[PDB]
Amino acid sequence: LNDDATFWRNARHHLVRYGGTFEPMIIERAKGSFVYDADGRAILDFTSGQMSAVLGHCHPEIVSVIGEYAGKLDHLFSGMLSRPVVDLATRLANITPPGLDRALLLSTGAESNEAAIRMAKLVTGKYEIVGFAQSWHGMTGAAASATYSAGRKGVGPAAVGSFAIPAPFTYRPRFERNGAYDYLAELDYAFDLIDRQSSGNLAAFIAEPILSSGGIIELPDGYMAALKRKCEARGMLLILDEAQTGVGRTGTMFACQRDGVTPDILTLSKTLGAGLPLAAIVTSAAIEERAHELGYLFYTTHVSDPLPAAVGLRVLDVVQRDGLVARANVMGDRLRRGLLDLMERFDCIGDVRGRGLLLGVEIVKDRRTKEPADGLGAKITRECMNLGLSMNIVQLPGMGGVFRIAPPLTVSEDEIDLGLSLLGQAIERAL
Amino acid sequence: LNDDATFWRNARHHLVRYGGTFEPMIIERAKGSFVYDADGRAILDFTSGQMSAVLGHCHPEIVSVIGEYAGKLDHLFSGMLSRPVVDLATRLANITPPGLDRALLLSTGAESNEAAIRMAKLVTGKYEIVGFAQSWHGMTGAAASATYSAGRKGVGPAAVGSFAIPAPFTYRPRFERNGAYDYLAELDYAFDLIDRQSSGNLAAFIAEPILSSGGIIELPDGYMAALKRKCEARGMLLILDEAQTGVGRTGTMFACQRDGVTPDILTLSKTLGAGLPLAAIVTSAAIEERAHELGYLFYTTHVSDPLPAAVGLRVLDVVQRDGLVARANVMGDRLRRGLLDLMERFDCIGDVRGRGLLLGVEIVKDRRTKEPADGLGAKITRECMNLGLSMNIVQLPGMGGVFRIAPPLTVSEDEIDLGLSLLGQAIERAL
Amino acid sequence: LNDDATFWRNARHHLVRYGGTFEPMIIERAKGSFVYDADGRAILDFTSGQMSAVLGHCHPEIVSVIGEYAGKLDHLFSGMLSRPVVDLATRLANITPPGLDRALLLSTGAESNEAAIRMAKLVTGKYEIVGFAQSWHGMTGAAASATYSAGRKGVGPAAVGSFAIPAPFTYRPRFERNGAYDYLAELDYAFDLIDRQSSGNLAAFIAEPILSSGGIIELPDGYMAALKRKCEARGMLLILDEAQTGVGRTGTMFACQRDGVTPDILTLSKTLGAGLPLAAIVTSAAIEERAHELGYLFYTTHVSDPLPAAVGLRVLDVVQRDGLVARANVMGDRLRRGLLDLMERFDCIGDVRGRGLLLGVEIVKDRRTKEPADGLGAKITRECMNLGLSMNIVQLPGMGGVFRIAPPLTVSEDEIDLGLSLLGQAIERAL
Amino acid sequence: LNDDATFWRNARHHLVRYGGTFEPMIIERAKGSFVYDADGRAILDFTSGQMSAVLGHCHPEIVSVIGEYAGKLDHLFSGMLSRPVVDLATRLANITPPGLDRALLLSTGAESNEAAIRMAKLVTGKYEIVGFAQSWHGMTGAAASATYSAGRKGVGPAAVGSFAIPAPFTYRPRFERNGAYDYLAELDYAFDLIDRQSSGNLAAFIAEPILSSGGIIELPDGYMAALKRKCEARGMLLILDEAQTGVGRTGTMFACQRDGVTPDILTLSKTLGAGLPLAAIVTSAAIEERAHELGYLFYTTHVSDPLPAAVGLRVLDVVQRDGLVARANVMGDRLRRGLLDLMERFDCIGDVRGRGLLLGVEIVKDRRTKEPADGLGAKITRECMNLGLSMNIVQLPGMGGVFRIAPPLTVSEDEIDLGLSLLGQAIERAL
Ligand SMILES: *Cc1c(COP(=O)(O)O)cnc(C)c1O
Ligand SMILES: *Cc1c(COP(=O)(O)O)cnc(C)c1O
Ligand SMILES: *Cc1c(COP(=O)(O)O)cnc(C)c1O
Ligand SMILES: *Cc1c(COP(=O)(O)O)cnc(C)c1O
Ligand SMILES: [Rb+]
Ligand SMILES: [Rb+]
Ligand SMILES: [Rb+]
Ligand SMILES: [Rb+]
Ligand SMILES: [Rb+]
Ligand SMILES: [Rb+]
Ligand SMILES: [Rb+]
Ligand SMILES: [Rb+]
Repeated sequence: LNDDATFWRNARHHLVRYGGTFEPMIIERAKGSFVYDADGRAILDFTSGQMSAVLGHCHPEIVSVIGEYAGKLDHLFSGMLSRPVVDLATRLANITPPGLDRALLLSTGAESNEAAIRMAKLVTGKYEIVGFAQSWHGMTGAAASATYSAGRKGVGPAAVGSFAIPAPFTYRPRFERNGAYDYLAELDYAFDLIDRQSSGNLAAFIAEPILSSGGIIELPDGYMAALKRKCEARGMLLILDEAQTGVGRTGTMFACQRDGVTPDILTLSKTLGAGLPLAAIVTSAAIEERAHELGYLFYTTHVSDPLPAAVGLRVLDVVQRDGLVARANVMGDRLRRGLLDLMERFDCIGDVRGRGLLLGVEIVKDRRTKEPADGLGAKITRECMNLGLSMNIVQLPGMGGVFRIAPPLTVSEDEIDLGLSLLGQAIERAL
Repeated sequence: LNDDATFWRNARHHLVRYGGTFEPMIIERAKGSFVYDADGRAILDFTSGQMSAVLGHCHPEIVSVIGEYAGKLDHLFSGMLSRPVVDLATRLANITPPGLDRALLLSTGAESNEAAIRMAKLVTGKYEIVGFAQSWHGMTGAAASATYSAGRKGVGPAAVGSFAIPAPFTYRPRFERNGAYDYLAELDYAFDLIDRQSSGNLAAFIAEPILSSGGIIELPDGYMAALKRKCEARGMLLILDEAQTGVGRTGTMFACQRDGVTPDILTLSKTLGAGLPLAAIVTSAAIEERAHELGYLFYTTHVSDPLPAAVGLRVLDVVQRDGLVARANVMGDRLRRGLLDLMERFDCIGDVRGRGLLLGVEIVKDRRTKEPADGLGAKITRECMNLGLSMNIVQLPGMGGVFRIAPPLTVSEDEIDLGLSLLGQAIERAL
Repeated sequence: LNDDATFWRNARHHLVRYGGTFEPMIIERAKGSFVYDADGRAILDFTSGQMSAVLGHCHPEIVSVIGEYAGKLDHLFSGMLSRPVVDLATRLANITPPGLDRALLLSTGAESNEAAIRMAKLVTGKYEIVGFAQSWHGMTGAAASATYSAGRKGVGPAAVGSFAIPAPFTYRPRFERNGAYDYLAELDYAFDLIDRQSSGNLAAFIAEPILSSGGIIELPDGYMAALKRKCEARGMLLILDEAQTGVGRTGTMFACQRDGVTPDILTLSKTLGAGLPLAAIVTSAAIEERAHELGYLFYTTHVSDPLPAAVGLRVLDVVQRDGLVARANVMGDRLRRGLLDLMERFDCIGDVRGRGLLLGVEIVKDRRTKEPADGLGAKITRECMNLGLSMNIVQLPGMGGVFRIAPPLTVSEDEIDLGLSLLGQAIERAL
Repeated sequence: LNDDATFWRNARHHLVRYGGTFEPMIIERAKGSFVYDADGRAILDFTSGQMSAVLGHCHPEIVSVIGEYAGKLDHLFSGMLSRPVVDLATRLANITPPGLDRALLLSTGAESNEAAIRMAKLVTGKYEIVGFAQSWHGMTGAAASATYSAGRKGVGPAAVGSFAIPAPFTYRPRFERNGAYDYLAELDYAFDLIDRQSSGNLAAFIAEPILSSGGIIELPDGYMAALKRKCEARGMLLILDEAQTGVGRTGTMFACQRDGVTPDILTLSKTLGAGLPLAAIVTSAAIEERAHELGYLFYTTHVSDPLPAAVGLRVLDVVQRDGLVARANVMGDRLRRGLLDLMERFDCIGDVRGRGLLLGVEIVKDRRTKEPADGLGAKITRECMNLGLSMNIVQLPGMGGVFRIAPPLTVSEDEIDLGLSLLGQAIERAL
């Protein structure tokens, strides 16, 4: 049983609580799209873990690679270069758009956003950062100052020069220009305000192409392009955080490829590592050159470490061969349609959005009012669990709870249909 | 050859420069205390990589463990608990001193210091942090605000409430109380100043037991104890950063065990992972309880991930069995004596300090004046390389260049004597 | 002549330039609504100096009072109390609304706003201040951090916790709620944003009832009342800056009396001193009590100084007897109608707003587009001068230049008609 | 009686408490070196009010001048120039040292320091300010961030970039260089620390030549000169706050004349106004030129106002003719010797320091230990009052209470001897 009293004793006495609440089970092993409890029960992993397991759990190629390297090249002194590093950096250069040339290999998502934000502050000579009011960029220092979806209170003052703008949200429009939702004019209205408060030191803007934690909020048409143009006019860099969206998850290698807007700095994470701690920043030669002349510094213990780099190369080799970026669109369409059927069935589902395998279902009390369904989401989530479907819900102010759906890129037709079922039952039994 | 033009082409075109300068070689494989270039040449790794490879490179047990886990349990959703995590947390509870009860498993050194600093700001209700003027705590946001050895200019303003005090330095004493170096009175003098600038929100103090980047600066006798008492009187927490010192490196499990002063939060990193990206924070139940009631949040992608935790448990199992903490003292004494012989031989060596396998040699122009030897250090370092000894030098203002010596805990008698030789030759041929 | 070369020599060699540009004349003497140059030429003072000379220049009663006191009671030690001080404090208590009980007598406008902002930060235990994006609160430290109409760039970072919201502007509406300008919904939209960025330390809001520097922008109907309610809900104080509006200028003793919303702290200045350096803050006993228990401190050289207090009492005695608050409405209506006639005559006049003797004329290229008239304003201002009418124009982004009209409360029917003429001629001859 | 119950009622109900405690008396009139209560009792004003009444109270020339101007030229629009202003600016240029060329006329002490600090931040392009740990520069925003003697807690965070250094204190030496108090080495030690924390944006240093609030702490020999040199090396401006020291009070026009070190910006206040609200900043043409090109702005209601300027010119004309700067040295020597006699008599007096008519007596328990006399100071102060001597005591941490003695420059031989007596009696009757 998952009930092992010694286990839970030790967990209650020696683990620090960092947010949420531990599942009441012991994960014993994982494979593909499933995780197994102590009882042998398979739970269908519909969130790719913490939105990272792009190739699923324990993908045979990742196992080989970790193998070949653990006993060959593990960790090196920060100044020593090695093959996996140079190959990964190069590979990233070729698959990202033209304009993205040099990478820096690191460990976490927030570490990558910090490195990005520090290079832009160096390069520009300024320090003000702007982000969306429902963003998620990390727990560490600067990543946490541009984060607005959560953890903003009780921990002291934020970094100086921190500003936020509202994210364009179609589901629940708020800004209106002559009859309809004018997200571009909201953008201009927002920027006018920033401009009025800036002390003259705008340095960059970080943006998620799709706000994950913020409730799977997809940036509307023509938005990025217009955002990039606001940055251009002020001398600001545009950092795109593709931590949940890069590596095929939305039907393109990088979400920035859809819109056709290449950022100044692109940050990768979750999906790059496929479950491991790997991360990177990709930038243009021009910026890198400039950062180098001014003395840019981002030295860590794990920057350029063989193992991880080696893993990341494989992730990309697999994605490439197996053409998982296309699977993402196909499977992605399969999951979406089903979701919409569910919607036909139940009034609680108020919206289904996202792209490829990065979908979002917004639970609501009633479509007309579009009133948030208080605790119905927790029910659904509890029910899912009992049936063996691991989901995740995010809940923000003025919104209904949103389920984040992000199955592996390697999900099967069956697994998809399965989850779609469990989801149905859980919802049925929850009202 | 290490000369492979395609390699270097790609490295020159696609890598971001983050500090220092890449070695002009290609590391092909690593094992034990050596790294091998493209030519098959073995370079004796006298810095344990980036001061992490406590068990050396590719330690057979670490290879097994990475193996058993890559294909079993890799990465899980942040709320799911698993065995390696609970066992590691528990193990840490038992080996750290009484008073340290609950841990939080993470990925990097700076991530761990951030989590520590955020919990202290939560717990206390304040935000001012004090650190040494020659500290190294990380590149990320808050870790970078308490860092003073480097990267402090050109990247904007630091976090609000940042203060520093001078570290006690015996080698080059500066504060004098009636005839001699009064480090305790320096401490009091320093704290009076802080107290005069504080806005009334002192929350914590981060301190390295031995300042690594700051030139292997060991905190003198009775210092910690007195520091802890300054914190106690003001309501401040004491966070000890044992990133380079924990896990036996100085002859004790944790350096804090020597002085007999248990901190409020203890942070681990480099040596915990033994080369991998693992890190943690260890705290008292009382603080954890309190942080939990106030809503403490430190959610990342890799917090509580099977693989890494699993690795870390092994590191500690090995250390424990092979009694590497004692080897550290024995080998540690062997290296030290030799270093002192060198000192007899050459006038440039102005000081040899540190503890166990975490030694420091301070190059100087002449013992009397104790004048820093300008670029002689670079010579020595260049010469070492040619002979196959990988060393590392740090150079700060008002100091001579300091070689950081930190061979693996598994170093042999031979390897030690060998390095000691190469070191001699390199120094001989450099003047 | 005003041309005196020795004069201008000395002025060019020894005066620091602080903004704008010195008039090319020497004011030799002043009386009533006029100032006289070196040539004896009378210039009709249509701005009451720097919007302060509520009783005009050299009002016989102010001359007596300054007389009786200069040789009797001048300046005292900050702890010594005297009659003029206690009487002024009391008088202010009786004429301000119920709820405003205790005053603090000071010297300048920005000094008063600082004292207000520091008491609110003390009282609340927080530090975030919110103000309008086109506000003017002063040059000193905190007053300057809540100022947004100007001087915001090139002088370093602003105080931490500084935020701004757009002021409701009817002339050039920007926020739209279903067909029309919804200033209340703009308010809510604005506050949602603040709420999203706050670190949980909102302490107060400073607001001008009518934004003077911001282009005579009158806060629309039901606005204050709704603003006060936003503050109430968050635990924030409301500080009203009646520096240009208090003391009858808008047809009420205090502008806050119109709306019927009493602030938490009310700040007075310009009009209180009638040209001298006097200022004050008026607060509720409850807040004062509380500030006192927590150790509130605002000690200056001139706090509670006989002379000034004495002057201020007279200003108020005169206003009261001569019923200048009513004259303000009557004369105020006379000036307004004329202004509107002008408007009929010339297309450049795009709007005439304000209240009582605190009017604003917005120069524009053409009513339809409502395009700002580039430099036509400077013409008009130059022409006025030549004809002997002293005016003042403010020009902000996205607006046309606005003439601030604020003649003394003692202005005559004739003087008004006169100015109205000169104004006509100047405008006629300027296009 | 001073007891008038209506008075005290009104004072208890309508005055805001700003620090200290009101004297329990009603000052009815003042003249020369005395203030008179309601009972007609003359109290000898030994603090020149709030250290401002350099010519005493109600000096016949100041009365004429206030007279000639109140009914002639009072307050003008900020862009209009007038004679008293240009003459005052010029006069200041001629009497200050070579190198100080252009002035800006304002109202208060803290307003002047703000204007100074904002010009240095503009001119340099940086924002860090350094001051002494026992300084007093004002209550307003930036003046308050460089103030360290008091009001530093409970009102939120200070301005970013605020640092302090210890003031050189001979009475209670703390830094020691080989046997003795090495204030210059303290200076260097201090600056090394600043340098280690600076983010690379040091802009200026504000310093009082003699720390008044800090306990009449005179900057030791060769100090200023060395301070100025520390600023020179870093690109920092030196602002001297001569608010209590300028205008002859220490035996020179300006204290900076003693040391022979001309500052970059000199700030005047208290003594310039002689009791009124006048203040100014004096700077070099080079800085002014530069500030002007970059858009320097310091526009207030009272900048360049006839009345005050007019007063200030007279203050200086009187000082000049009556040769009060010399009287200051003569009377100054008379008061000092007497003080020292007192010292012979009573063991409580532990030190008598200062210069000219700006003296300080440090009450202590016993000369050997130099232990601060707890509440003996309050006794002495209470006793003085009863005898009719108005004194003032400041009390800081680690110090004994210090009496600030600063009689008018016009004090008579008799008045001096008188005070010296009362002082004796008060001290006698207090132990
Ligand atoms: C997960 C995530 C991060 C941070 O990654 P970590 O590994 O947790 O530091 C940053 N940004 C976004 C948008 C993320 O989704
Ligand atoms: C290496 C180090 C760190 C940071 O570890 P990273 O993995 O680089 O983030 C922090 N503190 C000390 C004292 C270190 O030596
Ligand atoms: C003029 C003014 C002030 C400042 O008064 P000063 O005497 O210049 O410091 C502050 N607020 C408003 C709204 C003003 O119009
Ligand atoms: C009194 C004083 C001030 C401030 O003058 P205020 O008129 O109170 O603003 C500033 N600095 C020093 C050194 C002072 O003594
Ligand atoms: Rb590395
Ligand atoms: Rb590219
Ligand atoms: Rb995890
Ligand atoms: Rb323990
Ligand atoms: Rb006073
Ligand atoms: Rb009232
Ligand atoms: Rb003026
Ligand atoms: Rb001069």
